[PDB]
Amino acid sequence: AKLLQILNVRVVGSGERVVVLSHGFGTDQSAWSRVLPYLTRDHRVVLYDLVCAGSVNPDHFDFRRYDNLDAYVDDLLAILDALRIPRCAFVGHSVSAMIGILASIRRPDLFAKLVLIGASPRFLNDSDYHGGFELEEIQQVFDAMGANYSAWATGYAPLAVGADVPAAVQEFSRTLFNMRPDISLHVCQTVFKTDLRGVLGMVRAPCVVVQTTRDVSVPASVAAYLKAHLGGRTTVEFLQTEGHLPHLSAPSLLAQVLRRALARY
Repeated sequence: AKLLQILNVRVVGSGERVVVLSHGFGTDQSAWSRVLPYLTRDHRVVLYDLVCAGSVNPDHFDFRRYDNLDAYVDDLLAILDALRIPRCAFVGHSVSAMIGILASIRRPDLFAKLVLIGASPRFLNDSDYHGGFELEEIQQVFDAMGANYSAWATGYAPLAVGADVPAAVQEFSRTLFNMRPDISLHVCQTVFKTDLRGVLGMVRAPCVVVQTTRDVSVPASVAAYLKAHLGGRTTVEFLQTEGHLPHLSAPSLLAQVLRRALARY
């Protein structure tokens, strides 16, 4: 109830098919603005901001509590329980794909289908596992975020967008610059400590994994890994463009995939 206000929860559209849109690091729910009109004639859509979003009052960010992703899952579940929603599809970008996987295991009754964008179960490399990052690399990232957050964000935004789409770079930069730098660092530390590989088989919901042709944070082999290990009926759907943020850089193309994936569940 209190969360509904604090996390800027909005319910738009209408339908018996309920869809939750959950954003990634460095954005807020406004990242969904261009795909949203493709969904609301057909679906009741629930949008909210993660507690770490710059659009949320940062004095709500309890560093102790949000030490791991279970606390973010708690928020999501509390929002849906407050709205009295018994069943939904969930679309999660980046860290929200991890949140969605965890939430679908905690409450399989509630999650009829997952759509995972910019998604990985583990960003750090391991033996025989290509996550895309090494420890020394993320250590330098963490130092850059502390030493000069604004310069770090300025350099990261075009790499995340990938394609040369200046409006998307400007928009992603806007919301990165809006995050409090200590909260940004903390979220990044939490995500890089997360490893969901062992629990993927506990997911029972059908899942669509969205793969773009290059993602700076998600190697091409990760989608096949998710398809091989997720416990529900899983497909990989391919976008014919690149980037980590296709909802910003190619929203009309992404919307095609979302309309198909959210048709029946």
